[PDB]
Amino acid sequence: QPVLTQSPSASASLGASVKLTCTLSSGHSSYAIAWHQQQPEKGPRYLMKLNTDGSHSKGDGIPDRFSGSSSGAERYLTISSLQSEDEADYYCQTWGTGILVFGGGTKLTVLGQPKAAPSVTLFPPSSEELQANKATLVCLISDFYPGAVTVAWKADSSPVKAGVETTTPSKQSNNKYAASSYLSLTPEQWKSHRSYSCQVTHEGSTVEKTVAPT
Amino acid sequence: QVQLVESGGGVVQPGRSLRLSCAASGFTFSNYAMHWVRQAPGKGLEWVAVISYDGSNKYYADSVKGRFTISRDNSKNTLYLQMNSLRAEDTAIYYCASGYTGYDYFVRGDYYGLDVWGQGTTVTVSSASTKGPSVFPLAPTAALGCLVKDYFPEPVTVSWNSGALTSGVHTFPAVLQSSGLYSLSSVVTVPSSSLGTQTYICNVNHKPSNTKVDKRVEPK
Amino acid sequence: NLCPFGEVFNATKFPSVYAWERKKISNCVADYSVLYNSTFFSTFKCYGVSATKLNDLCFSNVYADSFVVKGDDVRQIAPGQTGVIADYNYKLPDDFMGCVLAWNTRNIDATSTGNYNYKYRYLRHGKLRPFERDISNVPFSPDGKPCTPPALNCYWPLNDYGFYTTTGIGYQPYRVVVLSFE
Ligand SMILES: *[C@@H]1O[C@H](CO)[C@@H](O[C@@H]2O[C@H](CO)[C@@H](O)[C@H](O)[C@H]2NC(C)=O)[C@H](O)[C@H]1NC(C)=O
Repeated sequence: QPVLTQSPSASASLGASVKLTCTLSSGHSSYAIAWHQQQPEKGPRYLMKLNTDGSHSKGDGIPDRFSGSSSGAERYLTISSLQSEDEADYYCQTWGTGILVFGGGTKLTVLGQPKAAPSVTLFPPSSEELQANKATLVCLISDFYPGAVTVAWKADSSPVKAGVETTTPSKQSNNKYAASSYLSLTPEQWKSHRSYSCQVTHEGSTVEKTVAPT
Repeated sequence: QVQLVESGGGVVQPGRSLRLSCAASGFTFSNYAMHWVRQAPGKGLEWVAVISYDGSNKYYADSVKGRFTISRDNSKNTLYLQMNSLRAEDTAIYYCASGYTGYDYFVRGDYYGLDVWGQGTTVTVSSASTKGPSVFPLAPTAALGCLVKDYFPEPVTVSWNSGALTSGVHTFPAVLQSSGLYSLSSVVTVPSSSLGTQTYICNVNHKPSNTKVDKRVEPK
Repeated sequence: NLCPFGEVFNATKFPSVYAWERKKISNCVADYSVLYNSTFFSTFKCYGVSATKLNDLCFSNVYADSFVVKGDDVRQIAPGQTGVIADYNYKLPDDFMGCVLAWNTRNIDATSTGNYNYKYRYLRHGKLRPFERDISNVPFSPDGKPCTPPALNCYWPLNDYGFYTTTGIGYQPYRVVVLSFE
């Protein structure tokens, strides 16, 4: 069955334009495809079907800033005069025998607001939680743009991989992003170390917060 | 103006069954092909099954063949997905979809169009029991909040000061731990000098277990 | 008694979409081989029938409807669509049962200089009922009052498509045949 290759991410500034690309596996070089849009927190929406000859059939209600073109084994979605609402996942989809095939999708981020470095507040485990024989560290990240961050924990100075969970970013009621990370420990593990680090890497630059038992 | 509305989603234990439904209005349902598509939490779209206008042709994604079964009642304009022997990898949002029935020269047969999407229904497959959360204070412009720990299943709602407090509130998404239990946090940033004069109480509500918890957050 | 399916897709002359023509096809044996042995149909959509199991359908009558529209207008030849073509020229019913075929005909319906022979109705008072046909050419006025263009609220209701050999794929001419099954 055919396979569709989309680049995992792309971005351009608001008002700019992009050309999302989907490539068919070589054996199905001439297959037609369809484009689907998934905006954040929403269901998918059908954009257009795109043939091997460059011809498209749009759904109803699709703006003219979206056009389809075609070349070799490649298929292109083009969006002009990018708007805030065009930030979304774009899935190309094709047909096999009876069955249908999606690609991985492309997250298109439309930079439409000034850059923003993150706020990092790290909470030691509540005393009420220690009496319950548990210990959790809650590292909250807020007020950044764009929402892409990497989190690394450290016990003293040695990185920790076990007992870590992390949310994927999400926009706040003031159109900025936020994400939380958690590190589970046993009460002994909490007591038997001098410090713990929450290390947040946001576009090369890095914020560091550290707490200690006392 | 066409609409597809799914039902029948929820929580079941692995190896059990579940029937999804899809209500179709606004077009001659018995003439269009019908799909099921699913999205695992934070995964891409994955096509599941398709059924032809009369129900005489059905195709299945490899990962569901033998367990799932697509069907339709044209008299009721309803599409069905019977899921059997459910696995934790079947946890996802399930959409139905419709399309035309076209002839493709590169396949030399039918292809089934997918040009209208439904709203979705959520299916959670877990070996976890219903369980209310533990609520611990994240004691402290300053930030303070609530750690909503180890509940199942979703969702939990968090208001602050019985809803009277909303500016600066941000409730995070849940996290699913290797224990199989969920956790989330709700935080609020407050004026620093309000800590001696105002009271901050987060209201945690978990209907799946009749748990309602009011937790007051004071400074350390 | 061979069906004239060949002649319909064959025809040298096709009508404008507002004056679309219908051929009744009945009491004959059907040969749908023209649909599969001529791999240019960029549009081959069916409703309530299967494009490939098509001659296993025992019809009393088939109706073949022929017309020309530009590419970006082909999407309106489908049930439940809206737009100027679907609402004032050619309207499928919601339970349309048959197929819709369309193919690019630039090499015969476009020119270097412009082909303005094909027209569509862009103004009308009511929407068309399914399979309805309006070949009038009375000047349109919002008030229903007789007028004469150019004048107070007055336009001729048909507009020319302008087909050039050298424009975007969605502005090139497409021949459309609609197959309706009883
Ligand atoms: C396409 O049109 C051609 C004519 O342009 C048709 O050919 C004639 O068809 C009639 C009746 O079927 C015969 O009496 C003639 O012998 C045919 N030949 C010629 C050269 O005119 C043709 O039948 C049409 N399409 C198909 C698929 O048959």
